[PDB]
Amino acid sequence: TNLCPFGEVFNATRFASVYAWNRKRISNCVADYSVLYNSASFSTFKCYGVSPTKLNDLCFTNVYADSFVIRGDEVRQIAPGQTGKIADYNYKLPDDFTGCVIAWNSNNLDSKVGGNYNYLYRLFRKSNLKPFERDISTEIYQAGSTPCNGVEGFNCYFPLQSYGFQPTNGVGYQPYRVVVLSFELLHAPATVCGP
Amino acid sequence: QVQLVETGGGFVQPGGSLRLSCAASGVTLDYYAIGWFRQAPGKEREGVSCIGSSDGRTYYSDSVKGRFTISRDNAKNTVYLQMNSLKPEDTAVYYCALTVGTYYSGNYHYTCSDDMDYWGKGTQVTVSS
Ligand SMILES: *[C@@H]1O[C@H](CO)[C@@H](O)[C@H](O)[C@H]1NC(C)=O
Repeated sequence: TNLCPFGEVFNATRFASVYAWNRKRISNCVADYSVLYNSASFSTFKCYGVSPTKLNDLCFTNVYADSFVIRGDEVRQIAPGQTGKIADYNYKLPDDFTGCVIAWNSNNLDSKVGGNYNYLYRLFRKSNLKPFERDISTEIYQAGSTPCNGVEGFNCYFPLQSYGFQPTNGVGYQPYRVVVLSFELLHAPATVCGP
Repeated sequence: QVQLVETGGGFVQPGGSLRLSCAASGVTLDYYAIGWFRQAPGKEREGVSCIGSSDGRTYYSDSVKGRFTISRDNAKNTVYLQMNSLKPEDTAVYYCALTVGTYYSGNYHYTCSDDMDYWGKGTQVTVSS
């Protein structure tokens, strides 16, 4: 109870892009995750570290929600402890990461007949990023050895590019909204529990 | 159901003129970047040129030497490339591929990289003395 703000992140009209995901903090309220677990709107829900029925009994101090939108094939790919193309440049999962992702299809919610979309993600980067790190700089990446004096074009390729989703696209290209819930425990009294 | 076809294969002594035509069918994207990639047996893959369909700006390497002329027929949705001054190192199979554009802060930028979504059956060009 206590008016837990779970109706502001999971179900909202607009979500931020994957490269700049929306970060929210939940604490100081008691919630019942049984209703959320028994929902058919979620495409998949499975992870480690806690049982679905044990969520109410265990008490956690902080909850961090990271909401974004990814492709259909990227939902299965993202997982802790594995190296991937999208996981090495935009979102990295720690080995001891507590929590997991929830993905749902929103093709009807977000679809256009044709054109470029406002969502951006990076294809090239200098190196791997630290886990749970957000990058906002959109500077060009010097792919070629020879410098171009910072001029857009060859050997100074722009990393960010759009999705281009289509309603007629395959199941792997469907727009999937993903929210990552992470449970954080610190040297503070627990604030989130169950009834 | 995007389909790509490449035509214009020809064999002739160095110093002639060559023409390549890329035709795309079933394209559901209003704006896209169309690029030519050449590959030869025994050497890796590298891009030579690619153009955007928003107004027609082009991105090219240092080996163009100004001899590559690229035109975009919007009515037929065709890419026509003409070149002269045949170079022995340019003999390879050419593939034309289109990728989705990039929108950022009201500006149009095209990402023209190695990774590609679609592919088509390119054409072989071999020139030797
Ligand atoms: C928003 O979506 C959630 C599913 O997570 C659902 O429980 C809730 O009723 C929805 N809100 C409205 C106003 O439809």
